[PDB]
Amino acid sequence: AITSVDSYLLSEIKPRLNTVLENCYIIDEVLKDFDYQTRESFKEAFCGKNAQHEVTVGFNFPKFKNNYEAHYLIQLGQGQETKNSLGSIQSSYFEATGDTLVESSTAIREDDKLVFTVSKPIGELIKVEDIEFAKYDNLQVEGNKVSFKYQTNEDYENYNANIIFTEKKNDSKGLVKGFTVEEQVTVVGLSFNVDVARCLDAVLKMILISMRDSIEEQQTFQLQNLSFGDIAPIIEDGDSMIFGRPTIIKYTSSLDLDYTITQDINKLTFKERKDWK
Amino acid sequence: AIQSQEKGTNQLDIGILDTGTAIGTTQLEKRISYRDRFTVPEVLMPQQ
Repeated sequence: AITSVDSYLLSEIKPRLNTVLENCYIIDEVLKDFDYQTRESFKEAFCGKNAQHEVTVGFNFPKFKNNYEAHYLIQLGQGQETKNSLGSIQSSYFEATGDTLVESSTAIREDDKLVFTVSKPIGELIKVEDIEFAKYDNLQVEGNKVSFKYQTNEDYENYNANIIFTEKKNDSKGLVKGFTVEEQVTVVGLSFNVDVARCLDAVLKMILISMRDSIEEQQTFQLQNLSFGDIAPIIEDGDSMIFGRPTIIKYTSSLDLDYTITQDINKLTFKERKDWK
Repeated sequence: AIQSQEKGTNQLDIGILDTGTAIGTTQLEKRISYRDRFTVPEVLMPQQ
């Protein structure tokens, strides 16, 4: 697909940041190496459900004033294409496949089959969690349902699973044409308190490590690489300075389009014609 | 007594900020010290 690393990072960082900040012992583990008073002050101010201060995330160049006490500024950077395929053919498909998804589901009995229902039509099934079927189990997929023979499996009549699968758009042939790009995004934790900037740096590094395992950047946005700048005053001529430490996140990812092929051939036919010269 | 009360708007990638500056003349026999703070309760400023 076409991709937007900045919007991915914003969408991914915001919930993760919230879920760490609402959970005190996580911060208590992340900041174990800092000075005791720095740790306790940060945990008192920003952390837990009762926290009176709050962190914020957003892109650069807003028209309004931000929460300069603690704010992650996201800032789309450079990139370059790095590796190309022969013919620019990144892949080919017989059935137009969408995004990868993971969904929780439960088995149910139906007509002496077990079935799992999924919210969308299954274009491909990658894994039913914790199950490997035998041929006897007569595994079949149909529409948005996975179906599974009941006879030997009655104990599992309410078994709970996670389905990893991917959508289908439509039944069509084509070529995925495109290339790989290596692209940079900068993130900086602004604070007018230097110890807050240092803690926001630690929290961001933890978040990015945790992010490396996510499906989003396992399937796309691969090879996350981190670089770190000096701590410096971002703005120097207010009633106080504003500090931050930049980090650069670099990703390798595919830019591509679905070139559908309308041509289809369904029968050869043969004829002999005679040359009398 | 206060003069030259400038707002000093700045527009930045981080957002807007005010860096305005003014000149003040004190009363007699006072030793004002660095980062001492003044407020002017009569004067109200608009913000968004």
